[PDB]
Amino acid sequence: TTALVCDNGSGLVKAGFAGDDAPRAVFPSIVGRPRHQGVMVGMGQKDSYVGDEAQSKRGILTLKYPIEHGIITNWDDMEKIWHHTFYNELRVAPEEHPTLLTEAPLNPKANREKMTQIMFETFNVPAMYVAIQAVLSLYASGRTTGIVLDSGDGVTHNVPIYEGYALPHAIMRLDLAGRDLTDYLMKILTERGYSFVTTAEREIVRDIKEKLCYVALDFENEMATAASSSSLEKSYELPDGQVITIGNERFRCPETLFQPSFIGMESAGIHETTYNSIMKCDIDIRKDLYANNVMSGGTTMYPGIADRMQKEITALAPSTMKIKIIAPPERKYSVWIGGSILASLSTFQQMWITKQEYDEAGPSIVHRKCF
Amino acid sequence: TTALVCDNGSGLVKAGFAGDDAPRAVFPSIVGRPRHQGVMVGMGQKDSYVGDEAQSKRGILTLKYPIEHGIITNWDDMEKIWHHTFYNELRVAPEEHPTLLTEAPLNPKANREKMTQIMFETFNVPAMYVAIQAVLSLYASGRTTGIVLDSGDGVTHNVPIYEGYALPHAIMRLDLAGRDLTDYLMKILTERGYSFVTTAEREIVRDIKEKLCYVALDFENEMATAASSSSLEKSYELPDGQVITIGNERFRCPETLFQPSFIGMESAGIHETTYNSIMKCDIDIRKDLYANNVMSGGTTMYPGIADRMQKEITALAPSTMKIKIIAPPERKYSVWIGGSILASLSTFQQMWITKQEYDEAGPSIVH
Amino acid sequence: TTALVCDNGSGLVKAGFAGDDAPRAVFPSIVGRPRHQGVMVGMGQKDSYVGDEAQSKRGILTLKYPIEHGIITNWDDMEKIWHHTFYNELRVAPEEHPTLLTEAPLNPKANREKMTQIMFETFNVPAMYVAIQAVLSLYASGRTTGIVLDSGDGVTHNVPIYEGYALPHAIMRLDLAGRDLTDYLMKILTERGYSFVTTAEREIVRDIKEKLCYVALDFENEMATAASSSSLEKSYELPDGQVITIGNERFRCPETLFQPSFIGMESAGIHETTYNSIMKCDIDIRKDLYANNVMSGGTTMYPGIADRMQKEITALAPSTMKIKIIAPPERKYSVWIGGSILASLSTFQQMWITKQEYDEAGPSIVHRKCF
Ligand SMILES: Nc1ncnc2c1ncn2[C@@H]1O[C@H](COP(=O)(O)OP(=O)(O)O)[C@@H](O)[C@H]1O
Ligand SMILES: Nc1ncnc2c1ncn2[C@@H]1O[C@H](COP(=O)(O)OP(=O)(O)O)[C@@H](O)[C@H]1O
Ligand SMILES: Nc1ncnc2c1ncn2[C@@H]1O[C@H](COP(=O)(O)OP(=O)(O)O)[C@@H](O)[C@H]1O
Ligand SMILES: [Mg+2]
Ligand SMILES: [Mg+2]
Ligand SMILES: [Mg+2]
Repeated sequence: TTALVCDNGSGLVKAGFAGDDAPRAVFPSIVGRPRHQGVMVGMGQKDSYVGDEAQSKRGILTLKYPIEHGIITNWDDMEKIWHHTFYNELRVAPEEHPTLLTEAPLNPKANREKMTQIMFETFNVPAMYVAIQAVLSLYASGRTTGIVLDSGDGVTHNVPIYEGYALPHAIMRLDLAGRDLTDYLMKILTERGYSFVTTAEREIVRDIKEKLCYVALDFENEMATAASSSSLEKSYELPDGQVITIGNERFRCPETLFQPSFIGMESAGIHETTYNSIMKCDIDIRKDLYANNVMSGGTTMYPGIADRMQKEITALAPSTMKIKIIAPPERKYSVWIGGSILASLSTFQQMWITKQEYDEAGPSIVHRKCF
Repeated sequence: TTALVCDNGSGLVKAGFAGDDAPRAVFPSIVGRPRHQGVMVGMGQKDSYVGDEAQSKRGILTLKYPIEHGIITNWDDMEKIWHHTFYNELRVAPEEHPTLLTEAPLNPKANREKMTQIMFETFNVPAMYVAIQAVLSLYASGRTTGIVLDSGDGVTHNVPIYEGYALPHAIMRLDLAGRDLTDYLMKILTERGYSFVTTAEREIVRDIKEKLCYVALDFENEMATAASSSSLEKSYELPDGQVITIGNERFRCPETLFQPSFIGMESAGIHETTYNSIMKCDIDIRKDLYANNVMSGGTTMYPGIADRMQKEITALAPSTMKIKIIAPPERKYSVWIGGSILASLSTFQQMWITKQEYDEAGPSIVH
Repeated sequence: TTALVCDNGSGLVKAGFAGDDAPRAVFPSIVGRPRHQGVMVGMGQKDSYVGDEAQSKRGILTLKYPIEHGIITNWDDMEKIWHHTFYNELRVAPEEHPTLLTEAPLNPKANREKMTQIMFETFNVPAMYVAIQAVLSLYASGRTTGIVLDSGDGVTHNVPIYEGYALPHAIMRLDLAGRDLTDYLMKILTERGYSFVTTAEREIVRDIKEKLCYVALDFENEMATAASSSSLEKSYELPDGQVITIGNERFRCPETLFQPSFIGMESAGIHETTYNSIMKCDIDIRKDLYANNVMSGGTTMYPGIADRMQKEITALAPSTMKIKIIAPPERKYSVWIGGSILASLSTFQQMWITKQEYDEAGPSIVHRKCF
């Protein structure tokens, strides 16, 4: 009847119906199991917790992430998360609505093939389609020309599009994302005597990073200010009542996006990646790409990131070139909004991979481009 | 037919049937024998007395305790006490009702193995189970999350439980308990000229401690008040008519719980032990543990103990943390009530260690 | 004149002069005070005992450890231990010899800053340097390439080095060490009816663990053998004449190193940690790291630990990979030997942080990388 849009990013599930203005079920992509000693199921105890269930009881659970760097690694956990999303979060029968899914570019084919097999055999979904997140972000922005930088928990990628035409040769992908930033913050916090080693402690540190971290305009001058002044100090209260104080870490943690060498990787910065992606396109396209820079995803929600990137790109680009950074207040749900818009389109109704098409063509039909 | 619940704490036996609201037989765990000269059994004299029998005739008997620090040391006395409980206190045949027993954590395995062997060979009990006292106390409280401090005659232990899941790494055990407090009171009473050296005198001093001792909110200020004023004096009448007067001893005797160094032990206080047990759990659990502090046992019946411990834990805990101490008026029988509740549950009927299971698996099935 | 090398591990002090073949003063890092009732110092009684002084009189003392998990917590005790080491163990004036110190990686900066402040103000040491223990262990081994696992009383850490270049991103640290093993043995011994609750009893249990514990090649089969046979029983005599018998505890106590869940921690085993550290390095380095596995420290002195770890790593590693475990007979003093070798080098004489450098640059000079 009504198509379902479900964005399966790493660490967060956003699902809803096509035509809606926002996803109606948002919860972490985690599975938790008891860790102290064996659970004896002859009586009233459970062994698995999904989403907010694991978050509420994380003090006695070990938390899983089924998706690593945009690749699903634990498929039983994926099936259980899908079942929970389908029967409790949305409490709707899958067999009567087509489902639209999202994936990162340059992923292995086996991931898409397994997703389609599960979506057609375990659940008898009438039809499905897997799209690229950057295209949906551009759809949500309402533009047809621009280069989109999407950064989440596992993957940061750049996709330039010019007036409805993609540029597959200039698509770049980076493995640095929010999870690596959380790990770096956990490592750095040991300098002040704060130790976080468990998965629940990792969730606490992720909350701290979301709440207190920000992007500095100039890193060295900001570091000098933090070394000579204490105006940058912030306080945070732990769940058990302890209070910790954080200083230059607040802007040191997100600095890894522009300086990947902080965690030992040889890659370039996100601004450098965007400039290299733009330079790989034809010379008659670069001006429009400079004029339309779009970010989306949770990792782009740091305060001051847009100004910093505009400064960096202006430094890289020629002086006569005109540049903005487009950072809407709802960058978090841009992929889902674009997916809903696309699923609501009449021209997309021919793109669905139905039951008989998959049954006859086989698994190879996933990489088809109908358009 | 109906399961039997029997809490074998040190110095007190509480037994009854599952589903009942209170134990129906409560008596001291003591065995007494004549002490003056040899009992010649050719005619009408007895040599052993159990429970209230020894208490009534303690003036001509030497009293035993078969259980020391939660460990059974004299097994023949244990068998005789079990036989008396089974045939005179409850006057019921053991071979037709399953029996639920209790034990302190971190006990030797041989104790449980010997208990099971006696409960299966000497008495042909159809099935049995040995549980932890703190879990039964939490069952009686009706909660699934909390940390329980149980203090009796021999053992004080802490067991934190979060929503039906135990935390074995944070279980702490202390050997300071009511018997040590009685010994300390007996030692301290010599300052005023009162001498108690026999077992019956020890029982008298235990009665005095139960009747007159209390926990002070602030020890030094209370001591200053007792030194400068006589409003804290109390009078007690001995069985032979002598009257004794006791002063600061009334709050000095239970102070050993918070200050173990009074009797020469290196351990920390009960509040310090509880705080250390809470700090050993995961950070996402500590708030609920702070909100649910439960005491049970006879040694927690001193007036003012709950306020003192709440003050101490509030001093130890952060200011934003919310704390109560849960001290029901019937903390004495919490373990037995929880055992009865558990034995009445339908999900517990699969937990019984039956005749053939023990006969085949062997002694290792107890754990 | 001659540089001093002092390895301040938890629970043991090893000090000596550079160029020597072994440390000349080895004693526990403990401070003892009387515990029964107040010491009245108007006449001939003492209140503090250091090292073997506390060990000989531990029956009337409560013993301190100033260092917890490689972090100094009681600084007055640290000053007294340093003074004893400097004036009675070595009976040498500090103000004429430079001192080389050791520290665990990923420690708080305040620890090093306080150590330097005490070493420069309380004692007027001409110069000092703080090194990493794993680097000194590799120096003692004589190699330039390899991954070192150092386990002591408080900290177990892994540091991979390839031909003189460190890999800071692959350094891992674990808090499980010998003290936790002693606590676990004390807890487990209650099953047989043996109770140890005081600090002196803890020292006795530590001696028992050092004397009778060993690492089993296969845990379950060894447990079955111990359950079905009594050939694994051992006898130990207490100081007061009591004799105790210990069975499967002898290999259950050190099993916590490979199974941290025995004490309720979520961490992986030491073999798993080493494999994860190796896998984090570049693919062209892993073969040499597999070929050079070095242990050092007291906690690596259990019999059969090297064979067990080689078996585990061979199980984890591919079949074509070549692996040894390097376990010299003197793993206990490897850090001190490497420190002496480094202090004897001519290229290290430029690394000393002298009086005026610290007076001018300030406390921030401790983390400098001169090299
Ligand atoms: N306000 C914020 N500040 C910093 N980081 C954020 C913020 N909100 C979300 N994040 C980070 O974004 C990451 C991923 O979120 P998102 O990209 O929206 O979903 P997904 O990656 O699952 O598609 C999270 O790991 C989170 O740490
Ligand atoms: N009102 C009271 N005040 C102080 N102490 C008490 C009181 N009632 C009981 N006790 C002490 O509690 C101790 C043990 O009682 P309890 O814990 O109920 O049984 P058990 O230890 O046998 O399981 C006794 O030694 C007694 O001295
Ligand atoms: N032969 C041995 N067997 C088992 N453990 C040992 C042995 N020798 C020393 N240890 C343990 O090693 C721990 C720390 O020793 P070490 O690492 O040499 O010094 P430090 O940790 O002070 O630098 C001690 O707690 C001790 O229990
Ligand atoms: Mg996303
Ligand atoms: Mg009791
Ligand atoms: Mg060491």
